[PDB]
Amino acid sequence: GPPSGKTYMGWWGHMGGPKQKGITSYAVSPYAQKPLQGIFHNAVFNSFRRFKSQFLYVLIPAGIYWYWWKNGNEYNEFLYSKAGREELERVNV
Amino acid sequence: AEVTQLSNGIVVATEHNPAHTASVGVVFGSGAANENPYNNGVSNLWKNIFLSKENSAVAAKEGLALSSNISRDFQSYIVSSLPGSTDKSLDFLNQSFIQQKANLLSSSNFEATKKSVLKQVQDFEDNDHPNRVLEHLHSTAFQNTPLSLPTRGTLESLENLVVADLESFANNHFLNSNAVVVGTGNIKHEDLVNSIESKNLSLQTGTKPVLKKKAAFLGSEVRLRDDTLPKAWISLAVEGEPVNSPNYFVAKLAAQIFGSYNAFEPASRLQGIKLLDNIQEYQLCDNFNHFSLSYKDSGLWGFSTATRNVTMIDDLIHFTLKQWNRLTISVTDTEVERAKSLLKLQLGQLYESGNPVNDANLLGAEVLIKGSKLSLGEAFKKIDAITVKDVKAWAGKRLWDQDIAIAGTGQIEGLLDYMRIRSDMSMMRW
Repeated sequence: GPPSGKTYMGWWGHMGGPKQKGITSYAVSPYAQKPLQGIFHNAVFNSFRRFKSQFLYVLIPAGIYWYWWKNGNEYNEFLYSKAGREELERVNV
Repeated sequence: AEVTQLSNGIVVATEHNPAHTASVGVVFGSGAANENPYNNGVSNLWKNIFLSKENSAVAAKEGLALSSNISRDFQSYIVSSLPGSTDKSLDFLNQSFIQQKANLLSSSNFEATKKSVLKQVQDFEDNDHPNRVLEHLHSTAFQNTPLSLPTRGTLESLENLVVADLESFANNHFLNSNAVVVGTGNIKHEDLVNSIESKNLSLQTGTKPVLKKKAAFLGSEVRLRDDTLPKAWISLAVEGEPVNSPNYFVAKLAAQIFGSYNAFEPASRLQGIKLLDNIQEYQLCDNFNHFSLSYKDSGLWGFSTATRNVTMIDDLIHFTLKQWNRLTISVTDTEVERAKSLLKLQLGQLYESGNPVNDANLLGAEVLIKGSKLSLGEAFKKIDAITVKDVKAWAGKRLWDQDIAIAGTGQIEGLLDYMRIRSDMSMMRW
């Protein structure tokens, strides 16, 4: 096979990153670990805090939008009822 | 054969075989495994004062040679001499372990000794990668347990150590009950036992050393990745068998099956090892060696290796582990036979060496645990007994689908995750 263009990701042994030195990682076999606890006592009061920060970024836009819809939605309802058959005939055509 | 052992006030053991010189030395049943994270490297620190220039000249004039050894399970201080000067030795051993237990530790010598091992250990961690990786293999395989302490001791706990620590250790460990004086070379048994019983006394008799907590294995890994290194050294093992174990030899024979290999030495590539077919097609590594490290509490069975083929490490491990799988399901008869012949061979060259300082370290360590040395002839009897069936049972307990310890340094980006390697410990079945 022929060569190919230079990508920004190789493969095991030459992944294309910076030379690493001084970093030492340690890990233990999943077999020597407690039969999957974590949640409740350690990672139960840690969760949801990961949507306490973000919450305002979603909520406000969702707020602004739900209000806008609900609001103009009520105006439709009014316009197409006796109470607004006059307002309607005005703002229609 | 020989090997004789007698008590007194202390316990003595000798093995004489008329050769050249003869060495006598005190071997203590405590070592690296009896240290703490913060006092670690104290024994390696004693080893260097005993071998200090100050003490070395005192024995050199007298015509003696000093040899010290620091291990996990034990410690040893040995003095070599001519066959006749067998008394010149004991008068030095005793002078340094009784009279000079106030000298030597004198500043100007301790500071000189300490600055020298602090460099000695700094050289080791910067250069001797294979042994460093192995040291870390113990470090993680037995982490937070006695066996996890590196013999040379850490570089930090070392520079915090002062004379007091040396003394405290000596007073707590160098004791009558936790010691064995040995004599190998050509010196007779009755010559030593009496020369020792000449000057009576005890020196801290009736005193026992502080005990601890039994060493244990843990499936884990430590990856000291260094991309600036030209190779990738890696060691990998499982929980082995401790000395004085039913399978002490069965386990040692299994390692001999896969043995050792040097890709550059023509004869090595011709060996009768099935694995060598898989590893030579794309030259997966420069070398590798299988071992069966045994100790008092536990052990490590696995292999070490160095490789320049950094992009195919995953296959080195793959093939190597697929072979280990064979010991549980398909190890052939001739594979076992070949192992015996080669086990006996390398086992013999170990015991039958032309250097008593080796023989001493072998006699001491054994009698310091089982209280007697197993005759080489007795070993061969056990080795030849071992059947294919034996190897499989051992592999079924020790090797098949068991946790593992991994350690590596250099370009190890290609060494896949723990779980990937761990998986290869077995094979699919119906």
